[PDB]
Amino acid sequence: EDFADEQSLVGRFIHLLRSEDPDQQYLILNTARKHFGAGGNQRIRFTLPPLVFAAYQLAFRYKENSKVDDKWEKKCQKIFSFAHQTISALIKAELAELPLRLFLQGALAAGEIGFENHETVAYEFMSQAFSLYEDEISDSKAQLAAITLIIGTFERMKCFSEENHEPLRTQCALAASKLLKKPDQGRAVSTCAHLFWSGRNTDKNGEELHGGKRVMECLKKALKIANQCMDPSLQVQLFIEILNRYIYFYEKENDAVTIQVLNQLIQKIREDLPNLESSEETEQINKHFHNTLEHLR
Amino acid sequence: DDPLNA
Amino acid sequence: MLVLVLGDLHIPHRCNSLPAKFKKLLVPGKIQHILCTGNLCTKESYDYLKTLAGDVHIVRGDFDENLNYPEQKVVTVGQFKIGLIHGHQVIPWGDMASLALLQRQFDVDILISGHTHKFEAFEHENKFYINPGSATGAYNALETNIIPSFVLMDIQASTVVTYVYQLIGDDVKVERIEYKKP
Repeated sequence: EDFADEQSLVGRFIHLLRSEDPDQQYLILNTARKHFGAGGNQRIRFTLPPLVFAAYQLAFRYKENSKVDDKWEKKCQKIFSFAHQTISALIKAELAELPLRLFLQGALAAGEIGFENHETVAYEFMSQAFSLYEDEISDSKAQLAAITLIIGTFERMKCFSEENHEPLRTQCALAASKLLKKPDQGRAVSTCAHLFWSGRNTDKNGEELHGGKRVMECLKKALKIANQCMDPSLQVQLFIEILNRYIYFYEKENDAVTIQVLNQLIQKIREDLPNLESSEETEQINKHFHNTLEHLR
Repeated sequence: DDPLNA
Repeated sequence: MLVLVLGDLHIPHRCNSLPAKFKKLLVPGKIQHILCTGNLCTKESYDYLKTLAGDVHIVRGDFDENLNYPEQKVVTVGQFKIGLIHGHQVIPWGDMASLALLQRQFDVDILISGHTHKFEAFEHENKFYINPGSATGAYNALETNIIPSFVLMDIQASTVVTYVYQLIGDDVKVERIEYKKP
């Protein structure tokens, strides 16, 4: 069957390809996609993604042969251009969820390898994932799942200079504060606080940013969205989530998080929590706030 | 001594 | 009661099958429960897991095509309330404080996360945390020396014994970590 036969046709062709030395592996992946590209749209959903991951593995293999092969940085540029074309072939087949996640894996590998002109490759792969998120995704729980991968992937990056880190940093916050629903907005904005704290650029000698004020601006903006929410259950459920987010930075020695901010929120939750329906949902919301208070003690 | 250990 | 903990196979995206010695050990009729962190990423691996045990729990990974899998799951095995989540929702990835934050949310004695593709098993704040790693030893952009590994839990009343299985070269090597509930 076309779906399953193709999933396991490349799966074998990747395990059988590890026998190939790095210089020959590229020559084959190039004829593999030429063979697997003739299948069509509904087919290439399952053959091309393994070739892209085999491309990322190949670029790491060239970095092992760095002191043996001095043309290894040009080869890495050629592979990521191969992956960019292989993932772009999936976009013409009217796909978005999978190519976005493949573009995120490519920016991660490029920043980890460190070949010459890798910051540009990692930026193009990240900006391409944003293009698929903006132009091709519009479902609140699918958007939330897509932007939390972009943020979590961007959080682990450390290869961008400040002139490239700042546009991506403010792009994640802009797209998060503009989600479809208020509860999903509150989660995504509060998740963006890790970008300003534990995100690394190449100007700090590899150190974390620790932007304490910007960390609060997200949480203050996350509480604003929480007030204008839609369900007193979801409203308080978001109030307790943001509370634990303050506790995270509080224990990570963030100066801008003071115990006054915490007590303001536990009292706000104490007021609205009895005003909920008796349900399985609010029983778990009760236990969640009980655990949060038990951790602070 | 894991329970499998074949 | 004994549980199998594994995930992040990434078949066929990054691998094709488990190592030869893993397929020999994993055979039906011997394990009661299976908790999967996600990223299978197809039915071909699901149906293989359903034949290893009757009760199989799977959460959704970042590359799983099946939406029917839940984002997270909390299941009880004996005395231990266990929480299951893939771990791509835990920002920063593999962060300790972010994982304990979720342990407060689920209110679980043991928390299972898997995105790192790195095996971890330890106690923190009198609470236990598992990461089985990639059972296939799949590719990860942030870690270059992936050891194919899974985890077997031996639960008895108020005590759990976790066995980590690792493919180091050709050999399968096992270590043991024990945790008792306070």
